[PDB]
Amino acid sequence: GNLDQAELLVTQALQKFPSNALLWVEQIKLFKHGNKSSLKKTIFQDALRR
Amino acid sequence: ILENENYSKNESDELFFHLENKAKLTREQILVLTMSMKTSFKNKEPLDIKTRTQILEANSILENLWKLQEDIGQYIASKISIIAPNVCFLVGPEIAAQLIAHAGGVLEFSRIPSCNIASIGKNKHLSHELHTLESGVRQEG
Amino acid sequence: VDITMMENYQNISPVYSVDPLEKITDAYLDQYLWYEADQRKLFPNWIKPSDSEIPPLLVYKWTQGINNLSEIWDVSRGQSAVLLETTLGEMAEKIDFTLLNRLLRLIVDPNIADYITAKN
Amino acid sequence: GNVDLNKLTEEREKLLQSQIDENLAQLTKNASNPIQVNKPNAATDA
RNA sequence: AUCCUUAUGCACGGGAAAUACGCAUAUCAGUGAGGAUUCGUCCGAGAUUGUGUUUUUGCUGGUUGAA
Repeated sequence: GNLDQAELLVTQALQKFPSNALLWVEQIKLFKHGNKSSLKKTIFQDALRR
Repeated sequence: ILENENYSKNESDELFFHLENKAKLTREQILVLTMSMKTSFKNKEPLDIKTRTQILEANSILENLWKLQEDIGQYIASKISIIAPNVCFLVGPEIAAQLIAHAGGVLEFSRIPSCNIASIGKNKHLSHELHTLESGVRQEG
Repeated sequence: VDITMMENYQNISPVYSVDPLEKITDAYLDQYLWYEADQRKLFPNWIKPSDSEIPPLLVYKWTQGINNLSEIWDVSRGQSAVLLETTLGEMAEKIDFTLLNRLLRLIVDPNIADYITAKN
Repeated sequence: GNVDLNKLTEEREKLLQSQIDENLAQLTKNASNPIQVNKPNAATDA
């Protein structure tokens, strides 16, 4: 059930290794869950950039 | 409304129903809807009765959800003079409720950056609908 | 858009000075649609001014047509020809944009139509 | 010939204080004329 | 000690523009100026007003005429 924790983990991973696509994918998946349902497109863009 | 049938092919109350039954529908909106119908609405009886039933069910559920949301908003408004008093003072209680409800909580609203706040409660920006105002205010909301 | 009014003494108005950058875009659109329309025969034979007829020529053609209908000048049987002219008054000045947009969306790509509407 | 405004003038005379007269809002150009002048002139600085 | 990134200061050199560049006992401005938008959101630093010059500032050289 825990999603905030997951998000935190993802963030940490990004901080450690930014370019890793799997982390980005995970983040995207998390976003898709629909807590934000926003900052979504921007996040995607960021992922693409990285 | 579209589904309703009976006198719907000529004019029920067709263009009457939109303004009254779907209270939101403004003249401009209605005109475009009509245009769309004239062009792209196939008006052959629904692919199956089952499909129609499903759509009806969806409508019922969706409507209920909307009602619930509205109720929640109302509740928030009633409360917000206690919840987010400063915001209310700045704006007005109903407006505050609308904003806050949209956000989530007050915390959520706070987290929202100021430039975004503007375009909360905006009607989905359609390409076809005119926009430029004498105001110069892009957001409305 | 700025509107310097004209100086046709008998009756003035209007000249719309559009922004130079946008103007290019507008110009291109004008060129393209007109080209495209001509290719695809959007506009009937009856609409004027055509690229072919200079207005005096057009007038001449019209006259010829009027003459060259079957038994038009015969009035033995009580025939009545009637040549109704009229100005479609305020045509441009009461084009509703929503309706216009919709109409365009029949004949152009919707994006273009939208753009046109925005510009107007 | 100046008959329509006389009454108004009289009313004004009756009403106003000295203080009020003193504190008239020295008026701003609502139609932002000087800006316009600056702009056009600049554009057509010959 | 060598090499590099950043900013700035001085300068060689090369280029573009001056319709541009200032100035203010002004008014307001990252506690949001001004903008974008696919409408979800995004960018984020000047804007307003006043005003000075602005087919130009400072300096040189030539021919000439003037006579």
